[PDB]
Amino acid sequence: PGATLCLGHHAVPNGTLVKTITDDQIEVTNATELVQSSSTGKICNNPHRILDGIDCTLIDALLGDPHCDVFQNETWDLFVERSKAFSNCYPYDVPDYASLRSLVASSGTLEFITEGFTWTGVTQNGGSNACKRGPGSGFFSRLNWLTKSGSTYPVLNVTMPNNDNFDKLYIWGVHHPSTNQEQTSLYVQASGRVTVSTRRSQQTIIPNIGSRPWVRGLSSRISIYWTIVKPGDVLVINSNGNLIAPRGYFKMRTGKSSIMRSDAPIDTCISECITPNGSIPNDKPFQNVNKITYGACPKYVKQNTLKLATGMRNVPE
Amino acid sequence: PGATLCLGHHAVPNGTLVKTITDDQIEVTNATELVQSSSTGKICNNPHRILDGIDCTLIDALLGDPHCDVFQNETWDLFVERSKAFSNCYPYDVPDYASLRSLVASSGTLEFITEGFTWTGVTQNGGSNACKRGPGSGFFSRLNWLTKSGSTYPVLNVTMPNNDNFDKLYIWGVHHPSTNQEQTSLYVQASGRVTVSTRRSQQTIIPNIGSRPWVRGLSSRISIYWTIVKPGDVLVINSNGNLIAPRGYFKMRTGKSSIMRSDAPIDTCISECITPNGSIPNDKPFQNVNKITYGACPKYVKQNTLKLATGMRNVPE
Amino acid sequence: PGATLCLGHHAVPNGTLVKTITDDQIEVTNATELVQSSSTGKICNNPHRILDGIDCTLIDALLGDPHCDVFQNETWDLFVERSKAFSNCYPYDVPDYASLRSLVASSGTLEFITEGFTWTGVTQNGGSNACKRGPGSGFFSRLNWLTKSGSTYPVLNVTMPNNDNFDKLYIWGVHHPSTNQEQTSLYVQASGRVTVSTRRSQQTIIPNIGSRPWVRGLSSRISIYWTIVKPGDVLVINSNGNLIAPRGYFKMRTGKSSIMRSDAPIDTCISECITPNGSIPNDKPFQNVNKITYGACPKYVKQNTLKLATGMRNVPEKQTR
Amino acid sequence: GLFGAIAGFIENGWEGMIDGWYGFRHQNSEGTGQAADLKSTQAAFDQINGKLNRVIEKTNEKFHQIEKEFSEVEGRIQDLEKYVEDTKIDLWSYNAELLVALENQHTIDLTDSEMNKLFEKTGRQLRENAEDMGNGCFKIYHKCDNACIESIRNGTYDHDVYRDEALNNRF
Amino acid sequence: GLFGAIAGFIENGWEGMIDGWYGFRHQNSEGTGQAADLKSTQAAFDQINGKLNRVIEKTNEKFHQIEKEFSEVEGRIQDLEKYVEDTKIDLWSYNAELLVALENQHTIDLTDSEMNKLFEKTGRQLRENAEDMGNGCFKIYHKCDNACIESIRNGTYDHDVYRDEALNNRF
Amino acid sequence: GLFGAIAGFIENGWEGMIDGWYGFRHQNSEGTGQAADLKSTQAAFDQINGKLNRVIEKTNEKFHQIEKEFSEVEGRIQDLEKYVEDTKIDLWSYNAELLVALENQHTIDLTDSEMNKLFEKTGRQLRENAEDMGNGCFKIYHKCDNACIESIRNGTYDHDVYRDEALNNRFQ
Ligand SMILES: *[C@@H]1O[C@H](CO)[C@@H](O[C@@H]2O[C@H](CO)[C@@H](O[C@@H]3O[C@H](CO)[C@@H](O)[C@H](O[C@H]4O[C@H](CO)[C@@H](O)[C@H](O)[C@@H]4O)[C@@H]3O)[C@H](O)[C@H]2NC(C)=O)[C@H](O)[C@H]1NC(C)=O
Ligand SMILES: *[C@@H]1O[C@H](CO)[C@@H](O[C@@H]2O[C@H](CO)[C@@H](O[C@@H]3O[C@H](CO[C@H]4O[C@H](CO)[C@@H](O)[C@H](O)[C@@H]4O)[C@@H](O)[C@H](O)[C@@H]3O)[C@H](O)[C@H]2NC(C)=O)[C@H](O)[C@H]1NC(C)=O
Ligand SMILES: *[C@@H]1O[C@H](CO)[C@@H](O[C@@H]2O[C@H](CO)[C@@H](O[C@@H]3O[C@H](CO)[C@@H](O)[C@H](O)[C@@H]3O)[C@H](O)[C@H]2NC(C)=O)[C@H](O)[C@H]1NC(C)=O
Ligand SMILES: *[C@@H]1O[C@H](CO)[C@@H](O[C@@H]2O[C@H](CO)[C@@H](O[C@@H]3O[C@H](CO)[C@@H](O)[C@H](O)[C@@H]3O)[C@H](O)[C@H]2NC(C)=O)[C@H](O)[C@H]1NC(C)=O
Ligand SMILES: *[C@@H]1O[C@H](CO)[C@@H](O[C@@H]2O[C@H](CO)[C@@H](O)[C@H](O)[C@H]2NC(C)=O)[C@H](O)[C@H]1NC(C)=O
Ligand SMILES: *[C@@H]1O[C@H](CO)[C@@H](O[C@@H]2O[C@H](CO)[C@@H](O)[C@H](O)[C@H]2NC(C)=O)[C@H](O)[C@H]1NC(C)=O
Ligand SMILES: *[C@@H]1O[C@H](CO)[C@@H](O)[C@H](O)[C@H]1NC(C)=O
Ligand SMILES: *[C@@H]1O[C@H](CO)[C@@H](O)[C@H](O)[C@H]1NC(C)=O
Ligand SMILES: *[C@@H]1O[C@H](CO)[C@@H](O)[C@H](O)[C@H]1NC(C)=O
Ligand SMILES: *[C@@H]1O[C@H](CO)[C@@H](O)[C@H](O)[C@H]1NC(C)=O
Ligand SMILES: *[C@@H]1O[C@H](CO)[C@@H](O)[C@H](O)[C@H]1NC(C)=O
Ligand SMILES: *[C@@H]1O[C@H](CO)[C@@H](O)[C@H](O)[C@H]1NC(C)=O
Ligand SMILES: *[C@@H]1O[C@H](CO)[C@@H](O)[C@H](O)[C@H]1NC(C)=O
Repeated sequence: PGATLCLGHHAVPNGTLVKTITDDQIEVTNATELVQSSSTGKICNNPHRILDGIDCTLIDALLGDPHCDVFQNETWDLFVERSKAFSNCYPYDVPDYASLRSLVASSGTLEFITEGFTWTGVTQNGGSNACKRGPGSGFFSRLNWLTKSGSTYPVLNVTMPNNDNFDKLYIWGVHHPSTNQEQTSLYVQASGRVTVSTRRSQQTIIPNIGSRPWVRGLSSRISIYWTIVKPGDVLVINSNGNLIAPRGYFKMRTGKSSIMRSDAPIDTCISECITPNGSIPNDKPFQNVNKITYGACPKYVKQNTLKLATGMRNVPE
Repeated sequence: PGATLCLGHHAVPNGTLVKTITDDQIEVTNATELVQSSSTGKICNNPHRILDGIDCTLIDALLGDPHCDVFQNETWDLFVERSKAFSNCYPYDVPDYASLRSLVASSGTLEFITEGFTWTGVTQNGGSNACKRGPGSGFFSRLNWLTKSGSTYPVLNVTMPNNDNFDKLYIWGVHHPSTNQEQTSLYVQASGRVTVSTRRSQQTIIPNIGSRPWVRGLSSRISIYWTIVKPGDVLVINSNGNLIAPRGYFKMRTGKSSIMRSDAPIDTCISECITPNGSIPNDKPFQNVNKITYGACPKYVKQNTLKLATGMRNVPE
Repeated sequence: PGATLCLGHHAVPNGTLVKTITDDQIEVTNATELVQSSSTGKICNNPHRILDGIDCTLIDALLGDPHCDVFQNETWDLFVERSKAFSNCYPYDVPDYASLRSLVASSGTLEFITEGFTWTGVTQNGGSNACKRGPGSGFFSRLNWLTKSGSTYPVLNVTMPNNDNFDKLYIWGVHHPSTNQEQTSLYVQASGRVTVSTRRSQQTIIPNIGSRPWVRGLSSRISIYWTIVKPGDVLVINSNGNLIAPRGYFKMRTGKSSIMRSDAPIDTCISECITPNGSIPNDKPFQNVNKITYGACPKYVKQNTLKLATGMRNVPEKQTR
Repeated sequence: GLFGAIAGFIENGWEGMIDGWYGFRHQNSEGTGQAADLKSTQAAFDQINGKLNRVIEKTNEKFHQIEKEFSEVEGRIQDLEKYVEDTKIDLWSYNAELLVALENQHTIDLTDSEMNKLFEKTGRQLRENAEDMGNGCFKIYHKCDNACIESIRNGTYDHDVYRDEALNNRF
Repeated sequence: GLFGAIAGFIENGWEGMIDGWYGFRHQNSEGTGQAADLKSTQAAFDQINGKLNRVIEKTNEKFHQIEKEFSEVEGRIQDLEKYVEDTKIDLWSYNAELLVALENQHTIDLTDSEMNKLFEKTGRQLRENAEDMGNGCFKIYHKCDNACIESIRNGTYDHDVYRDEALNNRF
Repeated sequence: GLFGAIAGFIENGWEGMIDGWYGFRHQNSEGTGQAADLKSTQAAFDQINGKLNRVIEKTNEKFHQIEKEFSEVEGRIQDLEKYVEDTKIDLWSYNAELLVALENQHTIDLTDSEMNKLFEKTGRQLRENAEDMGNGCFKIYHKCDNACIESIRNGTYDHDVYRDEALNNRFQ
C-alpha cells in the first residue's frame, strides 16, 4: 500500500477579468487597476501654489481692472480661472488673447515695475465711468490713457532701454473711438497711430472709428497689445494719437507656472496632480479623468478601466 | 509484436513568409494581410451623406456664386471638392481662407436665414458683369453690394441681436476699388471703412485702392470676412463706405461633417471609410492607400504589406 | 562503475545588467548599447552639401547685405547659421521672419534671376551709409531703393508675368521714414503706399512715419514682404511712394534642404546624421544627443542608455568569498 | 519555437493531414493509418482566432481633421501641420511593425506548445507501456489493434490492461 | 497557458489552499493533508511584483501645455491643436491596451510555468520510486509516512532508501 | 526563465567553457572532460543575431522639420510646436523602453529554452540506459568510454547496444 502526491495551485471562488493577446476576457485570481477614474472634486492647495482668480481672469488682473487690484502682488504655480469671472472696466479686446494669457500664465507672476516715461504735451491719467474707482471715473491700473493738452496732441516719441538681465513685458493699447467727434476731441488729429518697436521688430496699429455694441455705457473700445524687450534691447513708442500707454513693465520669469479653467473648490490637502475636476492620485500610470492636467500626473487614456493581472489563471472547483 | 504511435502536425506545400522578433522572413502555413492597399476608385454614397461640389468650391457655394446656386441650403457629411471647380463671380480673396473653409465644412450646412437689415440712405443689390445671374449683371446671392443713393453714402450703423439659442455665422466683405474715381463714384467718401463687432470682439478693415491683375474684366477685388454671434450677443455693422453687407446668417452646427479634395466618382454602394482615392474596406486595422481619410477607417501606415501569421511554422516534406 | 554526463551552459566573469519585463536590473553575459549619446563635436562635410553661413543669416544672404555677397546664388542641403552672425545693412524687419526663413531654407537655393522692371520717373539704386558696399553708400543687392526724380514721384504701375513653368519668389519692401521731412524729401507725397498683387492674392502696406531705435545711424526701417507667382499668373506692383522694389525673382525648388543653428566646426568626414552638437553615427536606433537632427538619424529619446541583451542569463558559481 | 517540437524533435509536418493541425500516425499488426486530434487543433485555432479578433477590433472613426496636402508654400504653420502628421504616421507604422512581430513570434510559440502538450499528454497516457523514441514517436510494447489505437486517440486507453505484457517486452 | 499545467493537466485549483499559490496534497497510510510550497509561490510573487513596480514607475510631470477645450470656433490653428491632442491620446490609449495585453499573457504563462517547474522538480526527486498519473499526481510505490511526505516537500527525500521497495512494487 | 533550466535545475554556468554557449561535462573510467555543443550554441546565436539585426534596421531619414529651440517668447504657436515635440519624444522614449524590456525577457527565455531543448534531446537519446539526477546530469548505467561519450555528443549513440548492461545495473 503506497501513497499519492498531487501537485496543485490555488483558486478563489470569484476572480477578476483581464484582457490578454488572445482573449478579451479571462479570469485570474487577482488584478490591479491601472486607470485612475475618480477625483475628490477638490483642488489640493499643496504642494503647488494655487491662486484662485475668483471673479477675475488672468488678463483682467494683468491690466488692473479695479475689482482685480487685489492680485497685483501675486504669484502662482497654477492660476485657476473660474466661469463666474467678469470684466468691469473699459471694454476691450486682445488680438491674440490666447497667446498673451499663455505667456503671462507661464511667467507665474504679475510683478510690475513702474518706469518714468515722459509724455510731453499730453494729459495723463484719463478715466471713464465704465471703470469706476472710488467716487469717480477710473481706468486700468497698469495703463495710462493719454489725451490732448490744451488744443494739441504732439507726436509722442519715447524710449526705454532694457539694461536688466531679465525679459520685460510691456502691455499697451490703442483706443478706438466710436465717432469722429470723439477722435478729434480727445486726440486732435483725425486719425491716430501707435508704433511700438524694438531693434529688430515692430507693430503699427491704426485705430478704427465706429460703434461697437454698448458695454458699460460705451460703444468705443481699447485693443490690447504686448511687446517683450530682451536684455540689451530697447523699447521705442511713437504715436500721434490713440495711445494707451504702459506705466512700466512686468518682470518675466520662466518655470513651472500655468493656468487652468475650473470650478472645483480649493481644499487643504496634498496632491501632485491637478485636473479641472479636482486633484487626482498619481499612483496609477493612466487616468481617464481629464486630458487637462497639471503636475506629476498619470497619462490620459480613453479606457475607463485597464486591469493588470497580479495572479494566475483562476480555475475554481 | 509491438506498435508505433507517432505524434505530428500538418504542413502545406505552399506556405507564406512572415516577420517575427528574431526573423525578418520565416515560413508559416498561413497568414492574413493587415494593410489595406487598394481602393475601388469610387466614393460610396452610403452610409455618409456625400455632396459632390462638381464645379463649385465650398466657399463659392457659401458666398452664392451664381453657378453654385444649386447648393443653397445644402447639407453634407462629406463635401467633395473637385479639381475642375472654378469661380465665376466678382474676384475675391479670403484672408484665412483655410479657416473659413474648415469651419463651414465642419458645420455641415449652408442653411441660410435672411434677416431684415435696414440700410438707410444707400442703394442695395449692386451687380457686376463679372457675376452674371441669367442674362444680366449680378452678385453673390448671400451678399448685398451697397453703393451711394443720390450723391451721398451716410454712415451706416446697424444691429442684429442673436436672441436664438444657436450660433449665427455672418459672412461679409469689403470692396477694394482699382481707382480713386471708382471709390468716390460708388461710395462718395475718398476712403471707406468697415467695422463689424460683437460685445467681445471686433474687426476693422480699411479698403485699399489700386490695380490688381484683370480677372473677368476687373482689377478691383472683394475681401471676405466672417463673424460668429453667440446666443445673447449682438452684431453691429458700422461703415461709411465699401461695405459688402450680409443678407442674413448661416446656422452653425457641430457634428461629423468634413470636406475632402477628390476626383473619384460617386457610386451607389456602402462603405464606412472614404479616401480621396475612393472608398476602402475597413476590415483590416491598417491601410496604405491615403493618409487623408473620413469615417471608420484603418490607420494609415507606411508599409504596403504586413502579414499576421494564422498558423504554425511550415516544415514541409 | 558507470558514467556521469552533465549538461550545462557558459558564464563569463564580467556580465552586464539589463532591464526586462519582470526585473529592472538582471545580469546577462553580454549586451549592446541602443542609444547614441556622443558626437565628435564636428559637422561632417559629406555626404550632404553643408553651407556655412559664417557671419550671415540666411535672410541677410537672401536680401544681399554686402558682407553676405559671397552667398549669391548659393545652394545647400543644410544651411548652418552661426551665433556670431550679424546684420550690417539698412535696419529692417520681416513680419513672419520665421516663415520666410523656413520657406527659403527648404527651397535650398538663392538662385536669383534679374528682371527688366521699368520704373518710369523715379531715381533707382538708392544707397545708405548704413549699408556700405566698398567705400561708399550702398544697399541690399537684390532690392532697388526707388526715390523721386527731379521733384516728382509718379504712381508706379508695373507688371511681370510668369510665363515660365516654375514658381517665382519675389522679395520686396516698404520704407518707413522716421520723420515727415524724410518722407516728402524722398517720395514727395506725404503718405506712400505699396500694393503688390497677383490674380488671386494682394498685400497693401501703408508706411508708418516715426522713430524706431537707432541702428547704424538710422531710426527709419524697411519692412520686408514676399509674394510667390505661379506659372500663368502675373505680378503687379503699384506704388506712389516708399516702395523698395524687387530686382527680379528667386527660383523656388522642393527637395531635402533645411537650416540648422550650430557653432560646431565643419570637418572632412562622412556622416548621414547631423545635429547642432556635430555629426553622430546612425548604427544605433536611438540617440540622446539632440532632438534637432538632419539626415538619416537615430530617433531622439530621453534615456541616455538602453541595453539590449545579446546573451543568456549570467550565473556564476557562488563562492565562499 | 521555444518548445522544440515543431521544426524540432518532430522532423517535419505532414502535408497529407488535411483534417486537423495535429494528430496521430500509427503502425500496428493491422497496417498503418492517420487521424487528426480535434482538441489540440481546436485549442490552437481558438487562440489564433482570439488574437485575430483582437487585432481587427475596429477602434478609430475620425471626421474633420487637419489638412494634409497643400497647394501653396506657407512656411511655419504648414511645416507644423506636416510634421504633426509625419510624426503620427511614423509612430503608427512602428506600432504596426512591432505588433505583427510580437504576434507572429507568439503564434509560432503557441502552436509549438500545443504540439508539445499533445505529446506529453500521450506519453502520460501510456505510462510504462511505451517508450519515447525521440522523434515524436512512441514504441508501444504490446499488441495494439485498431481498437487499442483509437482508445489512445480518444482518451480511453487503460494502461493497466496491457502493463504486464508491456513490462515483460521492455525488460 | 504555454505549459499546459494550469487549466491543463491539472484539472482545477484548490480554493482551500490559502497559505500559498502552489502546493501539495497527499494521501498515505496516515490519512490526507495539504501544504503550500513557499519557493514556487515566492518565485511567482517576485516576478509579478517586479512587473507591477516597472509598470507603475512614475514617469510623467508636465506643467504649461496647450489648451484642449475652446469656447469659440476659430478654424485652422484650433483644428491643429485638437488634432495634436487627439493623436496623442489615441497613441497612449493604444500603448496602454497593448501593455496590459502583453503583460497579462506573460503573467498567465509565467504562473503556468512555475506550476510546471514544481511538478518536474518533484518528479525528478522521486526518480524511479513513483509514476506520473497524468493529472498532476504521482503514484508513490512505497510506504510514505508523514515524515516521508515532508521530506519530499522540503527537498530532502533520498530516493535510494526506498528504491528496492518501490522498484519491486512497480515491476 | 520560463523553462527553469538556466538559473534553475542547472545550478550555475561554466566560466571554463569558452568555445560555446551550451555543452557537456562527463566523468567516466578514463577521467573527465568538457565539450561545447555547436548546434544549440548556433541556434541561440542565430536568434539573438536575428533580433539585433531587426532592431538596428535603419528606418528614418528626416530633412526640413519644425524649429525646436526659440530665442523669443511667442505664446500659442510656440506652445504648440514645443508640445508636439515633447509628445513625440515621450512616445518614442516609451517605445524604446518597452522594446528593450520585451526583447530582453525574450532573450533570457529563448536561451533558457535552448538549454532545455539540449537536455531533453540528450535524455531521449539515452532511452532506458540513464537516469536524470535532477541537476542537469544523467547517471549513465553502463561503461561509457570516451568513444561512447563522443557518440552521445555527436548524436550517434545506439542505446540498444548497452541496454541489457544498463537495465541490469538499474533494476535489482
Ligand atoms: C525719438 O526718440 C528717440 C529716443 O530719445 C531718439 O533716438 C535717439 O536719438 C539719438 C540721436 O540720433 C541717438 O544717439 C546716438 O546714439 C549712439 C550710441 O548708441 C551714438 O553712436 C551717437 O553718437 C554719435 O553721433 C552724434 C550725432 O548725432 C554725435 O553727437 C556724437 O558725438 C556721436 O558722434 C548718438 O548719440 C540715440 O541712440 C537714439 N536712441 C534710440 C533708443 O534710438 C530719436 O532721435 C527721436 N526722434 C526724433 C524725431 O526726435
Ligand atoms: C449705432 O447703433 C447702435 C445699435 O443700435 C447703437 O447702440 C445702442 O445705443 C443705445 C443708447 O444710445 C443703447 O441703449 C441703452 O441700452 C441699455 C441696456 O442695454 C441692454 O440691457 C437691457 C437689460 O439690462 C436690455 O433690456 C436692453 O434691451 C439692452 O439689450 C439701457 O440701460 C440704456 O438706457 C439704453 O437703452 C443700446 O443698447 C445700443 N445697442 C447696442 C447693441 O449697442 C449706437 O448708439 C449707434 N451709434 C451711433 C453713433 O449712431
Ligand atoms: C497698371 O498695369 C496693369 C498691368 O499692365 C494694367 O492692367 C491691364 O489693363 C488693361 C486695360 O486697361 C487690360 O486689357 C484688357 O485685356 C483683355 C484681354 O485680356 C482685352 O479683351 C480687353 O479689351 C482689355 O484690353 C489688361 O489685361 C490688364 N493687364 C493685366 C495683366 O491685368 C492696369 O490697367 C494699369 N493701370 C493703370 C492706371 O495704368
Ligand atoms: C559583447 O558586446 C559588445 C558590444 O556591447 C561587443 O563589443 C564590440 O565588438 C567589436 C570588436 O570585436 C567592435 O566592433 C569592431 O570595431 C572595429 C573598430 O573599432 C571595426 O573595424 C570592426 O569592423 C568592428 O565594427 C566594437 O567596437 C565593440 N564595441 C564595444 C562597445 O565594445 C563584444 O564583441 C561582445 N562580446 C562577445 C564575446 O560577443
Ligand atoms: C492614392 O492617391 C494618392 C494621391 O494621389 C497616390 O499617391 C501618389 O502616387 C505615387 C505613389 O503613391 C507618387 O508618385 C505620388 O507622389 C503620390 N502622391 C501623394 C500625395 O502621396 C496613391 O498612390 C494612391 N494610392 C492608391 C492605392 O490608389
Ligand atoms: C548637445 O547640445 C545640447 C544643447 O545645445 C546639450 O543639452 C544641454 O545639456 C545640459 C546638461 O549638460 C542641460 O543643462 C541643458 O539644458 C541642455 N541644453 C539644451 C538647449 O537642451 C547636450 O548636452 C549636448 N549633448 C552632447 C552629447 O554634447
Ligand atoms: C491583489 O493585488 C494587490 C496588488 O498587488 C495586492 O496588494 C492585494 O493584496 C491582492 N489581494 C489578494 C487577495 O491577493
Ligand atoms: C503690494 O505691495 C505694496 C508694497 O509692499 C503694498 O503697499 C500694496 O498694498 C500691495 N498691494 C496689494 C494689492 O496687496
Ligand atoms: C471631468 O470633467 C469633464 C469635463 O467637464 C467631464 O466630461 C468628465 O466626465 C469629468 N470626469 C470625472 C471622472 O469627473
Ligand atoms: C488560409 O485561411 C483560410 C482558413 O482560415 C483558408 O480559406 C485558406 O485556404 C487557408 N490557406 C492555407 C494554405 O491553409
Ligand atoms: C433655406 O432655409 C429655409 C428652409 O428650411 C428657408 O427659410 C429658405 O427659403 C430656404 N431656401 C432655399 C433656397 O431652400
Ligand atoms: C546667378 O544665376 C543666374 C542664372 O542662373 C545668372 O544670370 C547670374 O549671373 C548668377 N549670378 C551669380 C552672382 O552667380
Ligand atoms: C473511444 O474509443 C473506443 C474504441 O474504439 C470506442 O468504442 C468508444 O465508443 C469511444 N469512447 C467512449 C467514451 O465510449
